[PDB]
Amino acid sequence: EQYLGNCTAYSVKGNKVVFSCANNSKIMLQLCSGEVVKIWASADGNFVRNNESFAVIEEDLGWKGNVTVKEEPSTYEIFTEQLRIRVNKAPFQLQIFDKYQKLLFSDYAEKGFVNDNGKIRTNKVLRNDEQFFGLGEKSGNLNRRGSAYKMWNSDQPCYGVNEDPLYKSIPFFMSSYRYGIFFDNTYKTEFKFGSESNDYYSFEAPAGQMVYYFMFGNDYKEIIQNYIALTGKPIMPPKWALGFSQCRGDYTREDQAREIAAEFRKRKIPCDIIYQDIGWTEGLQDFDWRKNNYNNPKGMVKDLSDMGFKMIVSQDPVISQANQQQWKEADALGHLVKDVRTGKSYDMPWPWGGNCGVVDFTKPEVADWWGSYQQKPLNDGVRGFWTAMGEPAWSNEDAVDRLNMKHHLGMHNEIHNVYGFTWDKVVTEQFYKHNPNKRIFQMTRAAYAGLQRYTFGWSGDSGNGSNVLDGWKQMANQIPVGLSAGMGLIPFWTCDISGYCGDIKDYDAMAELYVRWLQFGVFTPLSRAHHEGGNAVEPWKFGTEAENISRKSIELKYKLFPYLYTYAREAHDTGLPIMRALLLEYPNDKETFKLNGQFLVGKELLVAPVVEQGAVTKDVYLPEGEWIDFNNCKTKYKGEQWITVDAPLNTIPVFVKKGSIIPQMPVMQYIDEKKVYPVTFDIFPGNLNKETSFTFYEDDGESRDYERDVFCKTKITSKASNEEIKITVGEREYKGYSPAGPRNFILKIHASNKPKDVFAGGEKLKNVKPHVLEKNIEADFTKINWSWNEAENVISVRIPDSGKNAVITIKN
Ligand SMILES: OC[C@H]1O[C@H](OC[C@H]2O[C@H](OC[C@H]3O[C@H](O)[C@H](O)[C@@H](O)[C@@H]3O)[C@H](O)[C@@H](O)[C@@H]2O)[C@H](O)[C@@H](O)[C@@H]1O
Repeated sequence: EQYLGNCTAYSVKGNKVVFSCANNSKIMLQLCSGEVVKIWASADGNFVRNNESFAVIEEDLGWKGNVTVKEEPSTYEIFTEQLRIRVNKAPFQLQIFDKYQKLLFSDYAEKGFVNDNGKIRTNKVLRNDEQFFGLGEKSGNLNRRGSAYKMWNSDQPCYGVNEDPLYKSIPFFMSSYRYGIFFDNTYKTEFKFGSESNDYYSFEAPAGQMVYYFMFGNDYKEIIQNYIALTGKPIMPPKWALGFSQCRGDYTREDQAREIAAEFRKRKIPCDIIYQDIGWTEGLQDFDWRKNNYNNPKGMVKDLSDMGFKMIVSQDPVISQANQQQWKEADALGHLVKDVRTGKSYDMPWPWGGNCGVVDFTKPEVADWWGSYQQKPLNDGVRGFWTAMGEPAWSNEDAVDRLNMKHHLGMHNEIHNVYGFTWDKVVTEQFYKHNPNKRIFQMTRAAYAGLQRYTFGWSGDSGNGSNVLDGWKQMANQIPVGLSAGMGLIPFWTCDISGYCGDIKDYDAMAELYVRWLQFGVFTPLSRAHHEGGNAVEPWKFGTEAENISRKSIELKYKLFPYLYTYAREAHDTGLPIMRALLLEYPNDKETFKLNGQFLVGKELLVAPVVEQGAVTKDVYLPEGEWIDFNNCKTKYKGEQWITVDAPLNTIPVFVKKGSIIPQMPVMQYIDEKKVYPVTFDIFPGNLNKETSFTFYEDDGESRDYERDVFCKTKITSKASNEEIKITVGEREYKGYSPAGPRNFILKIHASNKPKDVFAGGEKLKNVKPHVLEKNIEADFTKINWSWNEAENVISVRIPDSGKNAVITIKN
């Protein structure tokens, strides 16, 4: 095996510096910004790759001018505003320090880059206290330190608590030393975080180029901001995607869709999306509504739409050979992935429809061809897709025959991990082309880094297939799977609520596990119940107790829509997931590295779902601050401690941070059932002299105008001083979208005692009964008054949403 060895010279080309080392080897450092360094180590010095990055869309992160290199007798030095770089000459070693000269990131000995006949590896010093997070949608504990992980998009049904690899490959990790690494290679990469030795960690590939990006941040938020500068801002879903969604393996019929739609509405269980699974289509993959299964598909979609339901349909990436018309068409056009042994279309087995052709979404002409096929259901009013089985399915590491696949852009060993990625990109591109100024809904199984530009995600076929009742630990692991997916830029994520696997032979016995799965599930952005085949898992199937609890779980998510939607926008702007590992908000608190049983939803809410069988309590770690029970709003706790709370079956432990302001809407059966509604702001005043706020984001929820910053925002501020609370409703920040109106705001200030008076500006407001404050809340927009509820300990202040600044002063 070959190392860089001694560096004899350097050359600068603008923001790029190339160091020449032993036997034609070279290494480039490229300053994308003061914080982000592109590093390319090359065994032969040529700096070419078979394919340019599929993930990186921007390398200019604002670096100005040339890289300045200072030569010393035994080292070279490069300074940026945030970094100090030391390059040892003999032998080549790269070391990166922060501006205070603390070491962040160092090559291990002489083995910083290792080449062995095309196998490429990077070895880095591993510090005793260095922890690691990320690598996308992967199982096990949040903290990756001590374990090894592989990138090979795999199809592992009913996967275990530690199964790896899974369906997606996002080679972006973060270190507790406050940098991220994105290893910009699509082959079967492997990451070993001290799993081989305590002295070093490594990342490697069997082929391709050693190209990786070092992304410094002063915290994890900055690292993620740097990552989306490189790989793109997340697209937002249509607003209605943040409701509740329902699926089943057999959701492939008009009669059943009509039956289920009616049942949801009759039982007043809110729901926005009815999915259809893969059997909806006449064959793989013609996008024709199966004739026996749908009498009037247009009518169905419209009738469901009139009831507030949107429909999302499945697609697989293959054409069945039995689908003779489409297969022959595809094969004759050269649109199928080839077999290098024959030069002909690769002959792929598939679990349904017989052997198939794998559609080559890396071939440019395939895009418009697929686009025209997939548009058919969209012309009937379907709102998007779930793209399943793009690993491709049935192509795990041991299925070595797949390596014979030859795609337009390369061989399968290179293209496997971007097969689904390039498919998903086509789906979204073609959607944009044929459906003007509309947000796509796409939710995918297989993916690569950068997916956030095109698609959302779900965690595939989870749960226990031998006995559905034994899936508790698998359900529990969906917490860190989802948080890790979030850190890998899947902010719009869900899992199969109930799991995918296991026949439900006894609905009474399954009720507890279902209820807990849904309680967790409603705090995932794309909350979707689904199950294999004919195993019905709608929220009323588990008896009345479970139904009532599940209705309430779902109702809580709907009430929180304006809160959640504000964080959906924040995902677009900053890359931060809605579901946040506590470490993202409390990076200095090392206890957060251990937390696999709880998470933040945005910044204000801490959710700690019960995921243990028979449990009626929950252990919860509270980070810095003070924390209030969001269910009752009365019980308060000090931060930086472990507590145990009562958590019976009907209860989700949720806490609100003291100081928070939470926008909410009334219960509705689907998003926008009421196109205009009063917005309540639940305000939990912070400590004396501490100003807090929430910026309530709104936009049209459907178009791409938000990508051009067409929206409005309303900032609500709270600040307590001596026997006084000031609540400010900020002047509406108008950027080309006017909110639904006219409407009222209700400021709901949580307080121990009824105050003396409440003022709006200089003017004293009228105290009235709760009933009077509530009267004509959706019809009269001229009343400004306040009320007290002693039972709830809440001051309500009614005020029209005029769009103007208003200062509400509460005299304690
Ligand atoms: O011809 C056999 C069969 O074909 C269709 O059903 C296929 C299949 O559909 C569901 O499973 C699809 C499944 O794909 C991946 O695993 C995803 O990850 C899952 O989310 C997704 O549900 C169903 O669950 C299976 O039971 C079913 O075999 C027709 O619909 C069938 O009528 C027909 O028998």
